[PDB]
Amino acid sequence: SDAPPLTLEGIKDRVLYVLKLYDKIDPEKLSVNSHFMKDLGLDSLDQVEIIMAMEDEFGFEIPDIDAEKLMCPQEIVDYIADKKDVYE
Amino acid sequence: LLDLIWLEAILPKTISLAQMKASTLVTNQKGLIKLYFLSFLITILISMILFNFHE
Amino acid sequence: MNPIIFIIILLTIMLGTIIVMISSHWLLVWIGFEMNMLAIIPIMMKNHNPRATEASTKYFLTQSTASMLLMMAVIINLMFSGQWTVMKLFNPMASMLMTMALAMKLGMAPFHFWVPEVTQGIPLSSGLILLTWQKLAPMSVLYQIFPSINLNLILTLSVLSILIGGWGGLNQTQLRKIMAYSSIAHMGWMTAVLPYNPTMTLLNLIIYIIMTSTMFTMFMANSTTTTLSLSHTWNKTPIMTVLILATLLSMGGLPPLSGFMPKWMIIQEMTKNNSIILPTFMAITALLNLYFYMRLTYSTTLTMFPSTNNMKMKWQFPLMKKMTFLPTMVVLSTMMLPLTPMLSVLE
Amino acid sequence: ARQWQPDVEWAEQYGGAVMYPTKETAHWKPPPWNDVDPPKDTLVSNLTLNFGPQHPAAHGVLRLVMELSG
Amino acid sequence: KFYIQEPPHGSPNWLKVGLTLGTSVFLWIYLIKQHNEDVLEYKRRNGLE
Amino acid sequence: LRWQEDPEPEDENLYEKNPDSHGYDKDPAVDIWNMRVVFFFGFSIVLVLGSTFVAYLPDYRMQEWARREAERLVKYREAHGLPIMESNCFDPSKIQLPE
Amino acid sequence: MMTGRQGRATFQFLPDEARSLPPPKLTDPRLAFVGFLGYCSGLIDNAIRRRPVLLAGLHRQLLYITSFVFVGYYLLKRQDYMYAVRDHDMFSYIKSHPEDFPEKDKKTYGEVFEEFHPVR
Amino acid sequence: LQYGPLAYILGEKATKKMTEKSKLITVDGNICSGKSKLAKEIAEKLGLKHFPEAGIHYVDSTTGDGKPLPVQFSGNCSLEKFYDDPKSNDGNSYRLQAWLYASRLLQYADALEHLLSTGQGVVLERSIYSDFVFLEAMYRQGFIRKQCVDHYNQVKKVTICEYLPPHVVVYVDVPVPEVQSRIQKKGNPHEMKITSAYLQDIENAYKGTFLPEMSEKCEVLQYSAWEAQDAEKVVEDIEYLKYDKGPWLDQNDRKLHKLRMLVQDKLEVLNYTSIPVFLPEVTVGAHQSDQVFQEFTELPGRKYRAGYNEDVGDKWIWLK
Amino acid sequence: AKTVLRQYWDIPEGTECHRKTYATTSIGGAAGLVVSAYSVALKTPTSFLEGVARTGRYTFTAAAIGAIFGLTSCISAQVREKPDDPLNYLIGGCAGGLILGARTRSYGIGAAACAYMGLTAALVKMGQLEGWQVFAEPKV
Amino acid sequence: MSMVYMNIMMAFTVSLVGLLMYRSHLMSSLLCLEGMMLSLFVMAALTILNSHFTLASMMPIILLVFAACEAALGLSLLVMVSNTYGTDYVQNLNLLQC
Ligand SMILES: CCCCCCCCCCCCCCCCCC(=O)OC[C@H](COP(=O)(O)OCCN)OC(=O)CCCCCCCCCCCCCCCCC
Ligand SMILES: Nc1nc2c(ncn2[C@H]2C[C@H](O)[C@@H](COP(=O)(O)OP(=O)(O)OP(=O)(O)O)O2)c(=O)[nH]1
Ligand SMILES: [Mg+2]
Repeated sequence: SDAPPLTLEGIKDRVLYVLKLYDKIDPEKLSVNSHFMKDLGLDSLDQVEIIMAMEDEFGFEIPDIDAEKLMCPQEIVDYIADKKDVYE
Repeated sequence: LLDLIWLEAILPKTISLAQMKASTLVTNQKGLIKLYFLSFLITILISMILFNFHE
Repeated sequence: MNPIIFIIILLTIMLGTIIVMISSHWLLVWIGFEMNMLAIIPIMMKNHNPRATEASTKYFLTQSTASMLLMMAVIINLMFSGQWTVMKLFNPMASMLMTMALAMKLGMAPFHFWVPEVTQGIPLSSGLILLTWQKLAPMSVLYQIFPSINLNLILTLSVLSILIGGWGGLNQTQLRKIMAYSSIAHMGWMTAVLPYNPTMTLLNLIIYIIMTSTMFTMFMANSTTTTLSLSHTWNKTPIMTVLILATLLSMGGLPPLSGFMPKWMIIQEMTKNNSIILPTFMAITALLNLYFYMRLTYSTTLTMFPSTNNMKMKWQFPLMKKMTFLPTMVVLSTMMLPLTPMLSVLE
Repeated sequence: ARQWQPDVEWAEQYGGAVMYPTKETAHWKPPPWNDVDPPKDTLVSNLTLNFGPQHPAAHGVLRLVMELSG
Repeated sequence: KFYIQEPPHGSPNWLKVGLTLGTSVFLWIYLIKQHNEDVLEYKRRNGLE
Repeated sequence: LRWQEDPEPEDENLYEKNPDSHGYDKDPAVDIWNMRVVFFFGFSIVLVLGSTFVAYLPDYRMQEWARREAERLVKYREAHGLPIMESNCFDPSKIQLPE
Repeated sequence: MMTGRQGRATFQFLPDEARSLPPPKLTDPRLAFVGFLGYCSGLIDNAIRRRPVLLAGLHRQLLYITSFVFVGYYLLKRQDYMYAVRDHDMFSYIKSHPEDFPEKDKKTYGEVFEEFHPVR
Repeated sequence: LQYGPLAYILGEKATKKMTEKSKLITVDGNICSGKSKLAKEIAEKLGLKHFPEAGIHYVDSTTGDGKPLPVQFSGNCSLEKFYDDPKSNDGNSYRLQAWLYASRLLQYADALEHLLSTGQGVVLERSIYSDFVFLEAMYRQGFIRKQCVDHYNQVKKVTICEYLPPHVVVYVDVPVPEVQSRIQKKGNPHEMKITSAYLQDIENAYKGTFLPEMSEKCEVLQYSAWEAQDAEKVVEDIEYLKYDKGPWLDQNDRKLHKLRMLVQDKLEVLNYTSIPVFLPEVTVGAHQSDQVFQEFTELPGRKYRAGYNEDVGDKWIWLK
Repeated sequence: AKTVLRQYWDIPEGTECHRKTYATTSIGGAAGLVVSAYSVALKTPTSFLEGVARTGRYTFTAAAIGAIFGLTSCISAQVREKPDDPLNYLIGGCAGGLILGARTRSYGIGAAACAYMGLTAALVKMGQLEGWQVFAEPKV
Repeated sequence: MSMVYMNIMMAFTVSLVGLLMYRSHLMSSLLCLEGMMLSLFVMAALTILNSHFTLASMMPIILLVFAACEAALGLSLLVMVSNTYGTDYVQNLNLLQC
């Protein structure tokens, strides 16, 4: 049947789960609002690898110009919504 | 209650909606050659194992 | 396809059919079927698009499988009778195989799944050869072996075809699948009366061929293969909308139109043999066929559907297609009921 | 008192793949107007072969990488 | 001339018109001979004449 | 808008242009002829001649004959003292009871 | 059933014995209807090809009528022949089997007891 | 014998009349770029048949007496109204473009039919291949909705694939300011309301999408405004082309037979121009459609199939 | 499928309920198996267990109807001493129709099935009494 | 029927069941069609040879002729199937009725 619709709460679990698997982010202090660089201490390339996982997660291509701004998990959830038109 | 609902409900409406469902089943196929031919095997076995048409 | 090649291929299809009809040897009858199947595939793939390939691939697999069963029945009959004559079979197991084989080539349920598919994937002209001329050969063999055909087997297929045929077409909007399921339902009437009176099988087959041919010809005239596409005809050829109305009403068996004759004569024969329940079930079940014929008239002739602006450009050109035999076929397909007793010529 | 005739919304009912949409047939799409489906993308790659350097015809020191279709 | 082009049916195809009328005449002549011949042989066999 | 379609037309009023219209047609010449044929063949022919035709039907279903026939039998069967009506409608001499 | 009518003559449109029957008279109502169908085809042919229905191509319409009547006449000859054969076979079989078709013993209504059901 | 399978078998092939001079030339260029006059000259010097650009009333010229019919029998789309109110709410913009594409398609079918049957070349002014440039400008200027563009591609994608491209593409290039200059002293006041950006979009589409794609399948020639002034130079370049690419090299009798059988039948050509896609710009109501069609059928010489209209002097109907 | 029916019409009506119930349950089970045969083949399950799970649901539903019908109609002719009465099959048929409503979890389906199965079951008994024919041997 | 007829008829059924149950490859299901021809050929040859039906001895030869006119035809579609999709998988022939 028609698959269940994408909802902003559904996306949120996907992003955090993907970040949880990452071995450089400490699961203790990974909040939906935490920052990759300042809070989690990740470097530029560490940030690039995370964005690559998100492409595998949702199966679509993210340009480099956009990934330069996805500096925290929140905007990732926003960005996914904008692409799938998940206003929710 | 009687003219617009229960006389409609029993004869016209139910006889109609049963056909609609029976039609979706017989046409809810996916055109997969693998699945059709497997159905032929079932029909050939049924024609003998149960109905003894070969006799 | 070079125009010379098209004729030679067409003449081979007829030769395959004609060989089955005039043969008195189970070997030639099989050769006729093989020759027919050989020269029918290219006509399906006369355009070389992915849907024609799938249709041809599905059509080849079904008929070749059917042929293996028909040749197997011929060999078992040879063992148990030691002769090749095209007459009643001399073994119950061979008759079951031949009956299923022929039922596969005709498209009678439950071996029906390919008929909606092949027709949808081939041109309108190709579909006309598939749903009219390809029943002549499989029917001319049932006409000669009906004494040995099992009663319960043949009638079961007919009751399944009229049911599967009626329900399937309710859900279709493509014209090539409405006619695909209309074919299946009509096979049920032809094979239901075969055990009782083969002459009425021919009459039901002749009327079916004319009405089917008339339907396809009018579809080809406007190049319409969908329900909506056929809805613009009232804005191009209003005379063509009425002919579709009359033919569709006749195909539904409504009196006083020719399409009522085969149903009327079939009921008579079955009742004379004390078969009251089956004709009643067949007759009522045929109301399914009449319903999805009536939707075409509603969208085609009895109402005016929305048109398009570019439709005005077509008003200025004549209908240049051949439409061969169409004026004659339309008359024969609506105004033959007064000449019903002429069916005796078929005997 | 112009009589009612089918509007655009009425006609759309008959535009779908099937008359009675279900859970399954929701995603079915109407066939192409002309029955021709779009050709598929890159499917089959040419075989790649090393024609050297240890070959009688490679003069010993020619790694000729070829892409063959058959 | 009215039309900008010459219609394919601008003038009668007198070959067609000749053949069309010839076939109709032949068949009526053939049929009328057939019925007369049928009537005679019908009387001859039944002996009434 | 959703499509191109003419606006709703407004019903013509035949008295707008032809104050003496009979309502049959917009053409005063033809309209007058439509009224005449309806009135002549309808009221002057079918109803009048048809009514006269019915009134003088020749003894519809022998209702008059049966009256004069009953008088003769009652006249005949009272002079001879016979019963007016016999309780048996068939002659017993030509009936064979099942037993 | 009559396919193998013990007469050989297979694949003949009108066997030679069919010449012993009265041919259809050209004033046959059946034949006139068949001809009328030809005329209807002609009008339809004009209409679908966008020609004055009643007037265009009189030469063509005359051919529709004649072709329909020509074929119609021969089908009436065969239609009448088959039925004539049906009775010929039906009666001879009765004649050859007296026992299976016994003459009945008829009683008059003054001797036949029928139940009576009042309507009240 | 009306062309068909029998005429072909009897020995009426296309190669028997095709020559190295039988070419299909097409002169493109932005608005007011001289393509109108230049294409007229190329036909005469090379002795080809010239086809004036297919406007709203092109189809009228091809049927009946050739006089244009009233506007309502041509969709009611008005070219000037597009200039006056390109962003109108009655969808005149797309109905005009949708109508025009069918006109070019019908004209292009007319060109190929002449080329194959007679063997003489032909010169066209734009064609179905270069028609998208105007649609591209309209979409980028907010004149046609997104759904309109999708409809155009579907109609195009099912028709343009049946026809062969032109032999030679002659592009006349003129910078946008020059086009604006050549319009001001051109007369017609409606065109004067054309914005520059509209011409730039046509220019951008023409060079960037059209010219790049035609070169790989056709022989493209580009000329400036001054070069276009003299047609003798262009007629020299054309006559010395090599014709060593494109699908016209691998067409034989069998394939041109399939093509010719299509372009002689005008209803098979226009088949998909009216796909039942209910776009508000091209949809027509039943009552309006019925009204117009009954008016058209009573125009002079339109009641019956051409040749059977008695009111226009036709005779011998009862034997025809 | 001939022997099972013969074992059902060779038992006196209204007597030997246990023997008749087995026959009807077998006939019901066979019908549910054929339905599950095509359903499995045409609509392939997503796992092996989901296939036998599907077959068990369909076969059980058809055997439940066959069992109740044969049971209800056998006693009703036993209780009323009316063996040759189509009313017994009418009670039995509607009883079977009710179960189809229960296992499908829909009162409407149970309601509709009771009438149509009940009418169908009654007509079956009438024809056996009167000797109707569904597949009549050719005679003329 | 001697014990050999059991194996030839058993072989025909195995091919028949093999054909009706497709796995993925279309070429794998084309062999089963050729396999059925070989069964019928042998079974006819045993029947005809055993009874000394002399003129029938040409029947098995004619059988092979149309046995290969299908294989040739069957491979022709396989070429056209793989051209469209690049492989002869049967799951790609699902455009119709879906
Ligand atoms: C007289 C001699 C004795 C004769 C034998 C007497 C015993 C007869 C036994 C009757 C057996 C009934 C067979 C019905 C098969 C039903 C199959 C089934 O269980 O599934 C039906 C379906 C439920 O499946 P579903 O839950 O939807 O699957 C998951 C979908 N997501 O649910 C549905 O979709 C509803 C449709 C099912 C109804 C099918 C039509 C009725 C069956 C015919 C019964 C008629 C006779 C019954 C009365 C007995 C007559 C004697
Ligand atoms: N909206 C629209 N207008 C078009 C289209 N084709 C032509 N036109 C219009 C634009 C112009 O107003 C008019 C003619 O354009 P031209 O290119 O021919 O310029 P013009 O004739 O004025 O001078 P020239 O051709 O250079 O000699 O037709 C089109 O596809 N869409
Ligand atoms: Mg210009």
